[PDB]
Amino acid sequence: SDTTYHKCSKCGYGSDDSDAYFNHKCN
Amino acid sequence: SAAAFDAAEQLIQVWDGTPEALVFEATEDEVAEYLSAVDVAIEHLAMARLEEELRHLMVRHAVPTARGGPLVNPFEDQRELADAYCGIRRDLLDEYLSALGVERLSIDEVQRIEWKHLNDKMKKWVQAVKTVVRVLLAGERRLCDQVLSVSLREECFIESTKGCIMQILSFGDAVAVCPRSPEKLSRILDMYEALAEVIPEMKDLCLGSSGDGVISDVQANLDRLGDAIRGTLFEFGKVLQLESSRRAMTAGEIHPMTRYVMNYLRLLVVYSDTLDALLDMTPLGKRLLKLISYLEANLEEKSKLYEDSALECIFSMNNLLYIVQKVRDSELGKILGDHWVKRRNGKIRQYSKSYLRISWMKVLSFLKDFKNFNLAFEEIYRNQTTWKVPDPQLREELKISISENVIPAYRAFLGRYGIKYTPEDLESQLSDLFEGAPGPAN
Ligand SMILES: [Zn+2]
Repeated sequence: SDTTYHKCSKCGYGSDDSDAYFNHKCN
Repeated sequence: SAAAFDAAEQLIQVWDGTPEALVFEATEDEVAEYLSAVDVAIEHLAMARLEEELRHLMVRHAVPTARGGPLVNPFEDQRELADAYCGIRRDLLDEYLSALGVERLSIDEVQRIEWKHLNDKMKKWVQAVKTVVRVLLAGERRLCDQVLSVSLREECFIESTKGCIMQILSFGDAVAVCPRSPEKLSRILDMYEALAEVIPEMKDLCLGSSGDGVISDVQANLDRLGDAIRGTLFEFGKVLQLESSRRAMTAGEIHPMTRYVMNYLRLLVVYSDTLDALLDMTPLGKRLLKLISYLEANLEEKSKLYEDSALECIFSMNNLLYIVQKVRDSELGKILGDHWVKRRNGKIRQYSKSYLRISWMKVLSFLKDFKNFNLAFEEIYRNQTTWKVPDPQLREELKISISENVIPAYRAFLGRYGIKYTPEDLESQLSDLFEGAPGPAN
């Protein structure tokens, strides 16, 4: 039940913005 | 005579005694200072070299037509010419590129810079490289051929150029070692495609085999940008496969990922020839197909994030139509083919039929092969009005399909056995559906 439209499997990273998601580095 | 050398020696020492003034700003004067320099060369076959003069006047001639130039050198050889000539060339070309907007960024500076700025620095660089290839390298060949009367000329063009090449190859390396970020794909390709030109242009302008070393560097630089493009596109596919959000799209609207991914793939196709050469239907064809599979596979699981199976369909329809529209309204449709597009239409056709069955079957049960179906209808209208079918044509046809089933069925049921809604009330309430807003009726 995530709260952002984008959510990374590997790292925690989530965002409602695709550009921000697709250029995120896995932390 | 030796007196014709004395007079020649005289005016040289007179001119040597005033380095303030340049010889090439006086009509009758510049004519005389050559005749003296010729007799020096004649006599040998005091140093009276006056090359320190001619070497500085050539410097002060190339820096602020090119006729005084090609006479300074015929008298200069009869080495220090080359080293000087090449220097000023190297300097003036350094300044052209600075003006163009070519920085020499460090690895730390590159890694720290915000994309919006790095974007504009890459944009500037591509423009710079286009200029270097299409204007400068040709211009520097024309100058050497006209100025220098040896074939030395091969050495001079290359030494005049190296500095200019090295300075663009620097920023080539800057982007080559930059962290892989889908943002940058289009720009790296712009840089790759621009830099590729250098070799052809250099192959056409270099007679000898000393231009091979510079061509070697440019190749190694291209090949690294080649690596940077494969890695970037990989990172896109990697980050797409990793995406696992379980937040349901409200109103069953098109997912932002669908917009971003399809915009991205539509832009790749503008680089088919390069991408086909670097990846190993077309190699891009195969990749475009894989990446869109991942998008669909992701969206299918997002369609299961609903209690309502009807909204699952509306969502799958809206998103699968958007995908097909962007494919058909671009060169994407051409690459992955009709059979691909026909199938997706098939799936969209079935998704709509799934909706009409799922949502409108209990409502058509409340009339038989007292009965309060008002709660069924009110509940559908309640929240299916707040739903969205963005495409006007699809939205229109879902409503026409709904009405044509429900309306005549209600005219019969009421018209026979009869007390809240008239058939017109339902027709009007049906027209409020999928408008992404709560309908006026209640
Ligand atoms: Zn991550």
